[PDB]
Amino acid sequence: MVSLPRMVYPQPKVLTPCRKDVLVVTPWLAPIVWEGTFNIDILNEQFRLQNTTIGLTVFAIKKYVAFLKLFLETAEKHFMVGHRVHYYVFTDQPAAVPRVTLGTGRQLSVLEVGCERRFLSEVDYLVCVDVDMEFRDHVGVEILTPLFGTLHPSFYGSSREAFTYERRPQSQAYIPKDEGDFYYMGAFFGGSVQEVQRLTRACHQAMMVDQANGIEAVWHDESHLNKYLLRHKPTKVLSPEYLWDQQLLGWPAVLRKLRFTAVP
Ligand SMILES: CCCCCCO[C@@H]1O[C@H](CO)[C@H](O)C[C@H]1O[C@@H]1O[C@@H](C)[C@@H](O)[C@@H](O)[C@@H]1O
Ligand SMILES: [Hg+2]
Ligand SMILES: [Hg+2]
Ligand SMILES: [Hg+2]
Ligand SMILES: [Hg+2]
Repeated sequence: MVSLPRMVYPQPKVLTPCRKDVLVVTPWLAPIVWEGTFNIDILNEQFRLQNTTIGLTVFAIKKYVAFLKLFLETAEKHFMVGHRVHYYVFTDQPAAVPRVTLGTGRQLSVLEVGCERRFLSEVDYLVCVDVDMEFRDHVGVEILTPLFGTLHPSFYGSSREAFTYERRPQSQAYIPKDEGDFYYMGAFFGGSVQEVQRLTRACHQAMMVDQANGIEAVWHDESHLNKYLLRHKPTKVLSPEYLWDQQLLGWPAVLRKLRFTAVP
């Protein structure tokens, strides 16, 4: 909206590819976010000028409440630093949530589980992740867009036939062998509040239909997420830098940074 201020940075090079080892744009022209493709200073300016507020939702039930301290502490160091952040921790153990010190402009709300209209008035974007993870490097506004999915670390180099999509036609999450762009992991997705609510409503309804027909998608929520993103292309796709498991997969040359990883 408002004009950007004067900024001094390296001129983009039209005749020099960002990466010669990976795909940086999808066939529907959505950027695939890898280190080396973006200038965070320009993006920070764009989103700060709009006073962007990002909501980060996480579910911590039962023994998973134990992962909250590390999750929140590292998010404080690497997640959307400089921007307004609102953490939403859904848990069955409110008193078990650790008291983590937050930077200015950042807040945390504990919601006990046993209205979505709130999200629409409190944040601009919603980022939904799993709690048994830790941030190890920058995860910022470069990911914000109407709707985004993240490439699963175990399948980014696999052919669609190898993807573990739901293959039974009796399921609403069904995807045949000749269809599919990527295999997105259910542990990291998001977008505008509106698009995220549309996705969750669609998946919830599809799961109810499957339940009524006596069938459960092979990878549950993740299977439905993949079916949804197949039919509603994400406006940005995050590379595996954003969802990794170093103990299981190491640190391949294709990853210049490991930003958000599984906790052993
Ligand atoms: C030692 C076990 C290897 C699992 C590799 C494949 O990852 C799994 O993929 C399915 C869908 O096919 C689903 O997404 C769960 C996922 O496993 C989780 O994520 C991987 C990356 C590891 O961190 C596992 O420990 C997780 O359980
Ligand atoms: Hg570049
Ligand atoms: Hg969410
Ligand atoms: Hg769905
Ligand atoms: Hg979903």
